Amino acid sequence: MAVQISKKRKFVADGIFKAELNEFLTRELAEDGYSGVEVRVTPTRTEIIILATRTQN
Amino acid sequence: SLVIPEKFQHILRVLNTNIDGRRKIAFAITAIKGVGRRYAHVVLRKADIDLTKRAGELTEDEVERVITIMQNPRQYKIPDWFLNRQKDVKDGKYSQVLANGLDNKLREDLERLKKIRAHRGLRHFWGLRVRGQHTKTTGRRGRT
Amino acid sequence: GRVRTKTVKKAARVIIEKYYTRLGNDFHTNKRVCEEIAIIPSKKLRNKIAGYVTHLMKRIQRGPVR
Amino acid sequence: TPDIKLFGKWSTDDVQINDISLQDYIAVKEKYAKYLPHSAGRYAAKRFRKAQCPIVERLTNSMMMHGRNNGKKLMTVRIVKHAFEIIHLLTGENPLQVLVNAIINSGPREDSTRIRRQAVDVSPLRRVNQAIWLLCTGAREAAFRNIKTIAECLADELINAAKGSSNSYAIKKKDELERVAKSNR
Amino acid sequence: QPIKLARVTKVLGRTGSQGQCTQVRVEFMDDTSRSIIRNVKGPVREGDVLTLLESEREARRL
Amino acid sequence: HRIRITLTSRNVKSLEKVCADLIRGAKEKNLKVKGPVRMPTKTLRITTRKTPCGEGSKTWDRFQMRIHKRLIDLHSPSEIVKQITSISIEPGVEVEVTIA
Amino acid sequence: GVTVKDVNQQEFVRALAAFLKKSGKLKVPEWVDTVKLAKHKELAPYDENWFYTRAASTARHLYLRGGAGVGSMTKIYGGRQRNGVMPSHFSRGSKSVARRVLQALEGLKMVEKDQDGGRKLTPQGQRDLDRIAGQVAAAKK
Amino acid sequence: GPLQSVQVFGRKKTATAVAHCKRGNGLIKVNGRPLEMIEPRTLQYKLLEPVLLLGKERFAGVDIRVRVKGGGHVAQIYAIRQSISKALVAYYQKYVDEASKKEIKDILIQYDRTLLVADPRRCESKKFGGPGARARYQKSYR
Amino acid sequence: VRRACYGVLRFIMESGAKGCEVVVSGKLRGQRAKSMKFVDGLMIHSGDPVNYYVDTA
Amino acid sequence: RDKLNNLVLFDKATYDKLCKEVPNYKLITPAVVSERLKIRGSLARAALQELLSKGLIKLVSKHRAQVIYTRNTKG
RNA sequence: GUUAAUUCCGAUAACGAACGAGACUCUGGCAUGCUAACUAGUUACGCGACCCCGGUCGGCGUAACUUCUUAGAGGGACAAGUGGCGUUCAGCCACCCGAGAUUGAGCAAUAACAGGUCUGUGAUGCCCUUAGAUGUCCGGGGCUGCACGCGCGCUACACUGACUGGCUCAGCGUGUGCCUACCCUACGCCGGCAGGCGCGGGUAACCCGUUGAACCCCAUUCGUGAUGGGGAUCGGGGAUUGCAAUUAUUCCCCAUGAACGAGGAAUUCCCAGUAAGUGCGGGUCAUAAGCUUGCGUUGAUUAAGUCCCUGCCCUUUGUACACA
Ligand SMILES: [Mg+2]
Ligand SMILES: [Mg+2]
Ligand SMILES: [Mg+2]
Ligand SMILES: [Mg+2]
Ligand SMILES: [Mg+2]
Ligand SMILES: [Mg+2]
Ligand SMILES: [Mg+2]
Ligand SMILES: [Mg+2]
Ligand SMILES: [Mg+2]
Ligand SMILES: [Mg+2]
Ligand SMILES: [Mg+2]
Ligand SMILES: [Mg+2]
Repeated sequence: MAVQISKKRKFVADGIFKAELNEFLTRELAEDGYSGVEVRVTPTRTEIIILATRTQN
Repeated sequence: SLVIPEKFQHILRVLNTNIDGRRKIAFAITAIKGVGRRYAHVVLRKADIDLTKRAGELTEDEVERVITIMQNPRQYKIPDWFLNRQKDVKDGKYSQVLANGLDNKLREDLERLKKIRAHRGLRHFWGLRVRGQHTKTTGRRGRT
Repeated sequence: GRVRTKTVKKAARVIIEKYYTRLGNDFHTNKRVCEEIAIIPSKKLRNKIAGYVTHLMKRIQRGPVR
Repeated sequence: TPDIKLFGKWSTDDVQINDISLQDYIAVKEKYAKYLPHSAGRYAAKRFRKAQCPIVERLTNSMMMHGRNNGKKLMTVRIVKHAFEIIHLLTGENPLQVLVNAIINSGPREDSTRIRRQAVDVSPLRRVNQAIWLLCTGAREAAFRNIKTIAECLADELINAAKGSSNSYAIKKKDELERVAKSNR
Repeated sequence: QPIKLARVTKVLGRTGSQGQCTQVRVEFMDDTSRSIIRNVKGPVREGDVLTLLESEREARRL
Repeated sequence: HRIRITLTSRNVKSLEKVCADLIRGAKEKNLKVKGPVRMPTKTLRITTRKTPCGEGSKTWDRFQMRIHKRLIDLHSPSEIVKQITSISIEPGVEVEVTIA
Repeated sequence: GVTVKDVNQQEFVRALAAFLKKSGKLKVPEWVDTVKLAKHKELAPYDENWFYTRAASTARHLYLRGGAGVGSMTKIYGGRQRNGVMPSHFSRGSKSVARRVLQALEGLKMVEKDQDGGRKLTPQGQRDLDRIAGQVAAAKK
Repeated sequence: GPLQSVQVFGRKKTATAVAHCKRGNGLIKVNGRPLEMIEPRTLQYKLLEPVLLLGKERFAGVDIRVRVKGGGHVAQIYAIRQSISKALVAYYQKYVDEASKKEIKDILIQYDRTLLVADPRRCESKKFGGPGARARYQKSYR
Repeated sequence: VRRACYGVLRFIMESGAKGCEVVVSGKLRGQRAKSMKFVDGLMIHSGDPVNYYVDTA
Repeated sequence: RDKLNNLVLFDKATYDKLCKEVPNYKLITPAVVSERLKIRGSLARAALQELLSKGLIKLVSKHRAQVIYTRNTKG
């Protein structure tokens, strides 16, 4: 990364990412039986697992 | 070398203000307005004087040398950052202002501000704190 | 201030009533006896159970315990 | 190798404690004999482990009060060293012996306590405590706002207390505590 | 009047309104058969000795 | 050949599982490795007032966030360490590779 | 044969001050008598020949550990500033006296500007300090 | 011949001091300088209790170089006081007869216990609502 | 309110749990704010197992 | 209330008073000499280091805070 | 009876249970045994410097090792052992062995207060006002105003000191930003200081940094005098951040030098690395700590107790109390 952010700020950055993601998803999916998320960052890609009840909805 | 000499002046008379010659010289010059401990020390270090003596122990040619130095600072290599009336408003000259001239020039700056009707001059005319402090809870008994 | 609670005393009486033939007289032996023989989740109450077992077995070799 | 000398100069032998009441609650003899009056500490854990502390260390502790100099033990070691030195050249004997005499003359024999007040004797350990404390406050109140330095005030307060001269602050308060004790008896 | 010093033989309990003087009972060191119960101020052990200024009065037991 | 991979996580047990996994991977692929170095746990300290308003007895939370950081260094070509670290990471551990 | 750390430092520095004075090559400035030695000092330095004493002291620190600069000298000669009714803090010394004293100690060859920045004590200054350390240890023996 | 080097640490409040003793002559010096000029110089007898209690007889064949880091002045002086002692103790139990170490450990312990085993004391944490460890800020009533 | 709460109660500890409690605080049965409390089963409250035995929302 | 009036250089009576009796005290400090001869402590320190250099009173221990002197031996 | 404990032994019209205490988690302490380290070091070795074979070096480079440092798994202490006390139970006291024979915190129940927060919110019910903004934005002021009363604090009232030199030691941490444009700074020049100008290191066990911190220690001067204590107030000058400092933002330099001589009744906090003194980090922050949160450093007096005051818990009894 061209600015090379410090990791003391990187862990609180992806923590705050996961927190904003959790609230945005739990308010979009309050009807739809949201339960949680789990991110995971591969090289070049991020597979991010939304975990809910009514997955058809 | 410890006996009291004859001609030991217990008091001196320098710029219409007393000098207690029982004290040491650098802290005995301090007794007149306009000179503090540091300016006293630098003035009688420019006047090459042994400091182990006291102000009543040294001689009158030396005291007139010292009063010429502290009345004429820049003509004896006193720095321009040292004086207390640096770049004054009326005649634009770096001077050390001393005992009887000190409170008169204080009165001049004070009545000058009261004359041009400044905020700080009005606060001096009202007898308050002028450097911007709070007056809600501190400094009562001087103002009743 | 060293009073053993009900979860120490009850469990130690259970270990003694089922395993008297392997338990002994010294703390440092029947400590690891108790560690092999029960799933005791921490060293602190593991040691407290084993110490209470030692005190009870000095009592048993004195006489019958209620 | 025996013969440990206090500050390397003062022998802990040749110290006779005349009074049998304060034998074990004083500490000047050979097991308690140290070089400096500075110790690592660990005396305030149990109740009476205060009493196994050497009294030179205890005086060096108790001179350290009234705000401006809390926790200046090294300075107090300096004060005690100069104090013992001028005690020796001013009186002419072992300053540890004049210290033990100052304690045994300055510790009050009975005190007053509200059970009005009843008069009750003191334990010997409180006798040692309040002796050392009265000596230290005598030195402090003598030296405050004064030319006479405090390693002199401690010294002449100790030798006045060991004479029992009633010119010592500690002996004055000790006798007045005992007279109010025998009045409130 | 004589100044007599006496040895604490056992400690009975603490008395006083603020709980500030331990009530012991002592043995006199010259007459070892005579024992007197008294209130002693401060930290007291068993087997230490007290400089009785007044050896006649006696505190009553709590 | 002298490469350095670095492993960093808030959580310690998955981190030392991943670190032991990479060490035993280098062991079974039979190349030399200097052991895991433990450079110190950086603690992130926040202390805030517990009350959203102002009043109350002045109590304070003490939030910590510990960060563990480990290093592994290898003497190996780049293709081998790509083949190793591509697999078997728990998503709490962040892995980074510096070649030279 | 002894070295600097083998002898007491408090008379080592006054011996080295007397050495540099009797040398008399040290290139003092002329604002010496008018300068306050820090922002946290309150008066002039009491000893009038203080510049040689400070040159001795900073040469001793340069012997003990090299790579010190003007900032390292202000940190090593910092002290309390009592701010009046505001609490006392720590403050650095004066930059210019440290700068001029390092320039004096490389004016006459005792220190030199080592890369990695900062001065380190040259072998001439090192043999000078060890000769006077032998001098001080002999004068105390 | 063989390098008989023992390196023993000693602890006070935070100051750790580790001493390195070899076989040589009786060279005791700390951080590149001997014992008798280490401030505070009022506390030189704390540096000198091992050598004065044991003489230079026990230290004749040993040289000790102590390196010190941490704490404050008398914490360092207490760590050196411990570490020189534990250095000669470990040197004796490794290279001479163990009854000599029994002698030297008994002589040092029955003088003081703080010179072979460490103080477990450290500065404990300030809690909120106080200026220090357990003192609290001043209550303000009416 | 109480039928919804008791339905959630019986459903979650038939779906398998050592206990639960459901707290509905607010305005109900008038205008003054009450709080209903629905507790059964095992329910630890203190210590470190609150971080990994108690699912809260 | 009270004010100590210490004189700052020697008059002749205090000077020969010091030259006679002060090398016969047991404990000579500046604080003792200041309250026995009614002089300043600074003048006392200067006079006592003068008497030391003349070789009449004996330094016993030197320190920043306190200097302490005796008289000579009797034998 | 016993415990810090509704903690247990045990009694028993109650039996079996749940919460709270405990258990726990982090921290402090102990490992010359394990795992390992060019972003930590030690010891040796070889050069190099210095002094009269040796000594010093945070000078240079590398052959072993992990004691110091880092940090993981383990381990370790349980009232285990001994002597007394006690239903000989629960347990208490003392002592050996010993790094420890109570380190400190976090979490913490049922029931509640009309305690605080709508000025934390895009959490919010209801009501407000129908261009002439209570939206929002800009310019200025105010949130700082001072006859007075109070609370939290800093500095002090000096010699156990101040001033001036000199000497010699830490640990918490933090550091270049999404918008966000403002970072920590070594080193070299100029200036007395505040600072200014250059080139550099650092997204950090790397650079600041071996964090050369204060108090402390040593050596000077002072000399009981509102004094070289105190530094309030106030004049003038110079710098720095800012779009802008007047109501002095902050820092520096000089001069000015008030009360204050240990504090009335009353009252706050505390018992071992504790009180206290002493500085250093974080937050606030463009500028910035008299606060607060953390951290070390120097480090005691006294106490191992009691219900007398202030309150709390349990039992019994009394009540005309029940917004008690
Ligand atoms: Mg005094
Ligand atoms: Mg300094
Ligand atoms: Mg529970
Ligand atoms: Mg708990
Ligand atoms: Mg309300
Ligand atoms: Mg309306
Ligand atoms: Mg306001
Ligand atoms: Mg002043
Ligand atoms: Mg003044
Ligand atoms: Mg109260
Ligand atoms: Mg605030
Ligand atoms: Mg009735």
